[PDB]
Amino acid sequence: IQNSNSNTLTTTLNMNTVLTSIKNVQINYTKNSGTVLPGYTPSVGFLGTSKPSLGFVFGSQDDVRYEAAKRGWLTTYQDFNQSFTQVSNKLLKVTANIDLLPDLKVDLSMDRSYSENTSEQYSVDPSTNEYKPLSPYTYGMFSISTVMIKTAFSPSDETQSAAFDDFRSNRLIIANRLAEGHYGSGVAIPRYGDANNPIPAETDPNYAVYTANQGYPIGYTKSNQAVLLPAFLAAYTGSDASSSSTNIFRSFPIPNWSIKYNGLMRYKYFKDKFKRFSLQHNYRASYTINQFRSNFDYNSSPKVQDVNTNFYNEIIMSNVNLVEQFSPLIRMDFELKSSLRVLSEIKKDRALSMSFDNNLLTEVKGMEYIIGLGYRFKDVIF
Amino acid sequence: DEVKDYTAENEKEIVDYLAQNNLTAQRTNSGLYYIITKEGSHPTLNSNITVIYKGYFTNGKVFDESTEGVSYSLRTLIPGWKEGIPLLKSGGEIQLFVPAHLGYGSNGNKTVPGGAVLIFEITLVSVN
Amino acid sequence: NKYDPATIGQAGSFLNSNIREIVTAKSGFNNTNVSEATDYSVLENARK
Repeated sequence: IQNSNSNTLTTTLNMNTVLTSIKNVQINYTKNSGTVLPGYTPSVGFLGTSKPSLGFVFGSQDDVRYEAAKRGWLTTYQDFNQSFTQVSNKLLKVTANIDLLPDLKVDLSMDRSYSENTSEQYSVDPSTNEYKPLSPYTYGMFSISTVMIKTAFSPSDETQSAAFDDFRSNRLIIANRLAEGHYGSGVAIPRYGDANNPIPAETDPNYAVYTANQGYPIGYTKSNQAVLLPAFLAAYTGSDASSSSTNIFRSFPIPNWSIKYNGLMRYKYFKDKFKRFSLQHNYRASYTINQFRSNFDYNSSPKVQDVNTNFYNEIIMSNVNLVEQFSPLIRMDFELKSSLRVLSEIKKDRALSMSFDNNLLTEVKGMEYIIGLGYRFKDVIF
Repeated sequence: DEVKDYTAENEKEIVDYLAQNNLTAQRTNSGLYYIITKEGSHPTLNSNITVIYKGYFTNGKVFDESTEGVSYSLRTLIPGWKEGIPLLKSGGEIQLFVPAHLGYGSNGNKTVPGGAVLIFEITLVSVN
Repeated sequence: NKYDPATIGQAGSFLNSNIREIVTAKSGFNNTNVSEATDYSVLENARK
């Protein structure tokens, strides 16, 4: 038996009818869902059914597994290989409009996407008819609007990058914060260079790992995803790693702006050789996790450290992408009374992708300068 | 930050557990309590061990167990095991009273709340 | 079997820590008759 929802909510929320500059607040919220329950023994009637629950027939997504097993209409086979599956998708597209100045048009946009897939095997205990989930796991997608304009204009090339130096330095701060979260300040934080965790001999397999991060806490090296993901985000968003969040996901989308300024006509440009003059500026940045998954290594066993002595992470991901785009950074579109058209614009984009497979940061930088000249000589004699 | 201290309350809970149950346990410098029920005929940091351990909270509910032998590296485990397992040889059994800072920490994980005292009944069957 | 990556060179493994390095890949085997393209193969910048 299967299930699905297609929840949709569209609102215009006209702020009209200091803060009165806000004009429209358009909000779109889409929430899809779905459930697949295999091993369901009962049949259906001529006109339909309500046997598992009336809500499930109308896409409730409320749990029915345990009630269905209790009522004895799940399969009694103890080696059932079909998986109970649940999916959930969310999309938020808040859009705003501001009128700070009479001739200044500002558009704001907020985005947040979140996908979630759950899967598990199951069996029903022959006694007490209790539902037994087996090896449940999770994978999903995340995306959210962010702002990293603070590091957008710091020079970064093959020879120097201030933001990357911040990324290097933030690792120890984030590791210390995580260690204080794990070792709750009641004891001295164990470290790779202290007496209790000495650097081993040259023959030991962990000599190099211990030497590489001497002063880091035991479970939080420079290679731990939980350490360097918040370090990466804080470094490239221009945040302070001492207080920036160490969470993988973000709740509040940071708005991105679209600025249109058709206002220089009213200063002196009526008869100042200009017929029109417009300035435009668009900024758009997103933080994306293409695929995160639950970790079977993150369990209740006493084994808590991986081969690199890092603590196991509940949610693992291969990559995280930070994308920023000035489209355009500035667009000077103007015309002179001699009909000299100029359309000059600058574009800028950054495509930071940090890979946790190889712990390498791949940075794609772009620059585009466009100049469009339009002139019309009048009455030229051949 | 939300740093929480559990050393004192874990210590008092452990000593209360050793009070209600007629058990005497030796205490380490790190706050770990252990009891040697029997001794066999010592694992190091780089040593593979096989255990038949059983882990439960102070109220008796089991959070992790291995009725059959499971092999571990003894350097990837929680610090409480790293301090307790080297105390005996193959065939011996130990009763651990790992506090939170030697166990899963102030945050814990799923099925183990943060700042929880762990109790382990570990049998070391081999140090292969 | 004894090729388990988790137990590389612990007590009785068939692999040493040299197995992790491309240059010393051949020396990473404890067993004797090992060939560079039969028992194993190496890639230096393998793409996922």
